[PDB]
Amino acid sequence: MNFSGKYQVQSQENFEPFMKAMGLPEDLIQKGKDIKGVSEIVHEGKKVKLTITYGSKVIHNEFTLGEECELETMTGEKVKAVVKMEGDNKMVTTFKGIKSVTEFNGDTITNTMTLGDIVYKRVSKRI
Ligand SMILES: CCCCCCCC/C=C\CCCCCCCC(=O)O
Ligand SMILES: CCCCCCCC/C=C\CCCCCCCC(=O)O
Repeated sequence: MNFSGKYQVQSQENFEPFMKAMGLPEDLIQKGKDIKGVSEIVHEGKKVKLTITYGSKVIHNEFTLGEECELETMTGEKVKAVVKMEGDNKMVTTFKGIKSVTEFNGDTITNTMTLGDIVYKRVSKRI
């Protein structure tokens, strides 16, 4: 039912603690929080690509469902991660030591990132 779609972020919880625990400068977050990022999901034969645009930068990625693929970080470091779907509105993806759960709906897309007791949730609407 749910396969590929355009979604736009409208709100996020927690910033300062999330970035601090990672390595993102508060300067960049402030500018990004006031800007509604963009999210585009491309579904092509089990191969789903995730695209995120920030201000004037476009980020494109590729991953295979039920298969561990190597993705680069914002620092250029190569990390291994396995993304798998659980079915309807439920998908389980874990990398290194962080738990990421994304709920897939035919109208809204929510992402859950937990690191160091920090809760990061992205709310996006269908467009
Ligand atoms: C898979 C890689 C995803 C990691 C990136 C997500 C973190 C977002 C970090 C910064 C977003 C803000 C960047 C926007 C460009 C700033 C504009 C400027 O250059 O002045
Ligand atoms: C925002 C990109 C950075 C993600 C960091 C985790 C690394 C895994 C990368 C790709 C596999 C994840 C794909 C499943 C989550 C989709 C979330 C969404 O639909 O908005």
